[PDB]
Amino acid sequence: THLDVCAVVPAAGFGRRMQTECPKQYLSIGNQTILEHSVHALLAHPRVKRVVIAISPGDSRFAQLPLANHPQITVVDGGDERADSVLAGLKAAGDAQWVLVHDAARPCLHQDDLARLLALSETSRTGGILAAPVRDTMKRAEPGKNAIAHTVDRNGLWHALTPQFFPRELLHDCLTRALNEGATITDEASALEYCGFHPQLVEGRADNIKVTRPEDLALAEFYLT
Amino acid sequence: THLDVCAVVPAAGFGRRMQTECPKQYLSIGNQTILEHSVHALLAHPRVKRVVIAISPGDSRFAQLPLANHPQITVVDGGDERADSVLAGLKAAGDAQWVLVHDAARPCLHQDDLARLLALSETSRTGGILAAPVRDTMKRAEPGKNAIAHTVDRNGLWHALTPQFFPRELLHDCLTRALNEGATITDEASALEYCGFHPQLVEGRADNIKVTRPEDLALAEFYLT
Ligand SMILES: C[C@](O)(CO)[C@H](O)COP(=O)(O)OP(=O)(O)OC[C@H]1O[C@@H](n2ccc(N)nc2=O)[C@H](O)[C@@H]1O
Ligand SMILES: C[C@](O)(CO)[C@H](O)COP(=O)(O)OP(=O)(O)OC[C@H]1O[C@@H](n2ccc(N)nc2=O)[C@H](O)[C@@H]1O
Ligand SMILES: [Mg+2]
Ligand SMILES: [Mg+2]
Repeated sequence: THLDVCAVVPAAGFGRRMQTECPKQYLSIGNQTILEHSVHALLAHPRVKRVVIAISPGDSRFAQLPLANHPQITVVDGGDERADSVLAGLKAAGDAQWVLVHDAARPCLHQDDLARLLALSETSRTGGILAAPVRDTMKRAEPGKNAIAHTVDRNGLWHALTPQFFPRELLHDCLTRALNEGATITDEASALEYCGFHPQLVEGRADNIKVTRPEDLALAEFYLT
Repeated sequence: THLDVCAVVPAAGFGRRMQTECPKQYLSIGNQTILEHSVHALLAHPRVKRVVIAISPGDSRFAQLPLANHPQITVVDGGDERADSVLAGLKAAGDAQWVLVHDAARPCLHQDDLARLLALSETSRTGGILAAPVRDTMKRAEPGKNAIAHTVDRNGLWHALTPQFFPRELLHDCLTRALNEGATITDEASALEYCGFHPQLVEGRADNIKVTRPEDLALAEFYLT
């Protein structure tokens, strides 16, 4: 039972950066929706016993997918921001000791990256995330201007990706505390950070992209080909 | 003569992150090398009168390209690091008032992005660069560990791309000074920054990628399709 993992997939975003009245997670690549691609990647690993998917209360396309009746899938309503949807998913996680949180919008997840992340439960007490090294020179803009303030050192700088793997109750409590104290939480690692922890960085493939913009769809298809 | 622009293309990298004994800039996409794609993008704009390409002293494939005999192209030897190759190119720029520096490895440059960058000479005294907003949550790693120190705010954070457009002598002098004082210079904007300036950020397409890794080739082809 120690190895059992519960997954949480925040998929309640309206994605108004997609322009289309059709959510990005519901767009299709091959014979499946982006959401299904993401969920099947998690279900592909033996340890992932359950997947909790958080959707919008006004979401009516989920019930029309094969996942709707899957014995390992549980559906709950998400919240205003990603962190809220993730929290609602965590509350239905169960007794699982460890939780995997993965964006519905990242359908290109490979099994090797996933297995390497999952190994953290046997070598870590706080958990970690998949991540990709920064390549371009990075620039910090001036507060209210489109001019360069200074360069941000790309060395030691990483792109946070998902899944993000953490002990269930610890993540639950850190996220609740951060949100209650009105902190800025853009991922799960951010919640552990707010509570004083420092999650591990597990290098994953950079082709594990997030589909948010219209063009992202085409690119995601390319990678899945 | 005020509008005349000289371009500098650093292409002296051995690219040992490509694995192949064949430099990334010399790989082919369609009926052309990556280098030719990059150079033609600059030559496509009327203002770009000359292009100085910096290559490795041991580079023997350049002379076998059609660009070798192009009336607008000048070839010089590059240096140990990118900043050195760029400096050598600048010394052969001529009397051009403004210089455009573009990585040989970024063949997906679009004309609209280029024209918007070039407009800076009529609205700026210091210049600017093409850049793309950061999307993922960013993480700063701990000095000697693969653990997260803290999150780096993605708001106001940009991916520096190229071309980078600056007054010729100013760039020349700032780069010389920075290099002499042993500063870290990963792009041209960094040199103006070292001398106290703050270049403008011009949003460009994120598909204007840099080909450094083996897989980058395939992706670049996709974008050029
Ligand atoms: C977690 C990271 O991938 C780490 O780089 C990013 O911080 C996510 O950044 P992001 O701006 O939150 O990205 P988005 O594409 O808007 O959202 C990622 C996932 O959160 C979900 N989401 C977003 C807002 C919301 N109220 N409920 C949600 O369930 C989206 O449906 C999507 O599957
Ligand atoms: C300028 C930026 O694109 C801004 O994001 C990056 O800072 C460049 O970062 P980078 O690590 O320098 O990237 P690379 O792919 O190794 O180099 C970009 C360009 O510099 C050239 N280059 C590199 C090293 C060297 N001694 N001479 C060169 O002329 C390469 O040939 C390539 O066309
Ligand atoms: Mg959002
Ligand atoms: Mg280099």
